[PDB]
Amino acid sequence: CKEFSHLGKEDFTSLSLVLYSRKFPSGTFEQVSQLVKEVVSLTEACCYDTRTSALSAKSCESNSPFPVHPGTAECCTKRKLCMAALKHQPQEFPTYVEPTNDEICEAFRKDPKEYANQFMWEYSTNYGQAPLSLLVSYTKSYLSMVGSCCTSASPTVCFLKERLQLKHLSLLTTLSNRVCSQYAAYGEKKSRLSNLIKLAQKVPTADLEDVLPLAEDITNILSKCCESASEDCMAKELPEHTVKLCDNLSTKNSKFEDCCQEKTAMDVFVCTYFMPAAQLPELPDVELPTNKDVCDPGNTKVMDKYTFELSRRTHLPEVFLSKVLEPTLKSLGECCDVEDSTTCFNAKGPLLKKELSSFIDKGQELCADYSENTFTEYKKKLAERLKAKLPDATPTELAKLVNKRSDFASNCCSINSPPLYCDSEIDAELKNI
Ligand SMILES: CCCCCCCC/C=C\CCCCCCCC(=O)O
Repeated sequence: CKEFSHLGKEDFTSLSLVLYSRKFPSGTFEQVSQLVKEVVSLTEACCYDTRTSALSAKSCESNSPFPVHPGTAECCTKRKLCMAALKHQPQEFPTYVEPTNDEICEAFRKDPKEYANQFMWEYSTNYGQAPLSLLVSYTKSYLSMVGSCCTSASPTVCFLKERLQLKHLSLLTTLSNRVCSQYAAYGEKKSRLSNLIKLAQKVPTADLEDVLPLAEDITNILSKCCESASEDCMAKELPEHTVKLCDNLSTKNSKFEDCCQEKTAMDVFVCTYFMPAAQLPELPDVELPTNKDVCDPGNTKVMDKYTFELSRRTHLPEVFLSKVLEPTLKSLGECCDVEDSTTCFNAKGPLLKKELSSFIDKGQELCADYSENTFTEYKKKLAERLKAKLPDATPTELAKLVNKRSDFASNCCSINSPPLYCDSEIDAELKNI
């Protein structure tokens, strides 16, 4: 109620559209607009579960106006406020594409309101994991640009200049959506390890000491800035993070040196982000940390050292590594709070080693040749491998397997593969062939 008054009607409604578009990434323009239509109608005539209930209720109605969370129609079976318990899944495959200047201005003069609403909805559903404060700030600035540029002396020049002034906020928002989505999908502890893994893969040359502080720092920034309703801090924190990146890795790797030479902190960050897993020196094998030092609740130095060492020695994608480390380390951890840890470790050790080895072997089998070749060249070697394992396979059957397996590998064998999507795709591929 307090916000509705201080913000007004139209503005409070704008905030809501962005707010609810983030919540229902899969929702349609119509549905989200409809839900917001009545959420305001509520606040207004209540500034009260008389309307709050009418909302949750009219939400289950088969073929309902409102957008639906996965599990809504399910747990609706009725309390009945299970809906608030349901967590929303991010959109990992953004499809937002900015129209041409003409497309923008024609749409804008014809219907200024719906053009801005369609934009706030589509931009927010696509990059809904970026901080609310940032989305609101970018979409308001963007609409202001559209507003002034389409009626300027020369829209073309206006747009060229104004988009340049907005590039920073623009890249910051999509970048923030990407890293915060990964953060929300994994949770703080796994995100931290995930980032430690990726840095290890990008610079196996470095020592644990060069990358750990960085995994720590990015993690601190995300837990602090990924969620803010009015004052964004991603812009305040990320630049100094690139300074740490360069201080520690600028001289440890040629490619990092080049990244660190770019014009802005944003460019340095993006550049390091897109950097793929480099060729690994292939050092000696590393045994699981089956020792009392992993029991330190105060530190994770041991778990971090193992994670780091495993990453710079095992040619496997981070989505795979992060996936198996969690259960593995948790299993080890079960030998901590017992009367005799040594006996527990000596028993669990041989078992975890085989399970890990099996997972790793299968994962490297699923991603074989992807990283070292161009997609096309990958597709070619992949077929040869399949041909050798399936001599009686018709060319059609081989084509289908090549298609399926190359689809999986393009989605889940890259350093920046989608966590949520791959988690389930990996489960399936593991019990394959
Ligand atoms: C989702 C990643 C799974 C990776 C498997 C590596 C081992 C993890 C350790 C313990 C969890 C158990 C899962 C394996 C099934 C066998 C059951 C058993 O532990 O006896």
